[PDB]
Amino acid sequence: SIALPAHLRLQPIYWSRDDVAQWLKWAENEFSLRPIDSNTFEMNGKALLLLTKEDFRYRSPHSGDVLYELLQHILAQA
Repeated sequence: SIALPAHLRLQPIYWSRDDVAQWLKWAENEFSLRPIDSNTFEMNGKALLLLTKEDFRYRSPHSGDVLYELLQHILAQA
């Protein structure tokens, strides 16, 4: 199964700008994604939630849609 590390176990809506950077750092190792600059999503979880799939793909051509589905999958948790 796909379980978030203990430090990020809260609903994304509550992630701070630094939780976002920490989720990107984790996803990259966990999922073997391309290197993704940490200052790529300079925003918090609330703002992260407004972005479309197209937007994620804009910020990251390679990882883009994977980071999006991971987030959707996380939202469907609880």
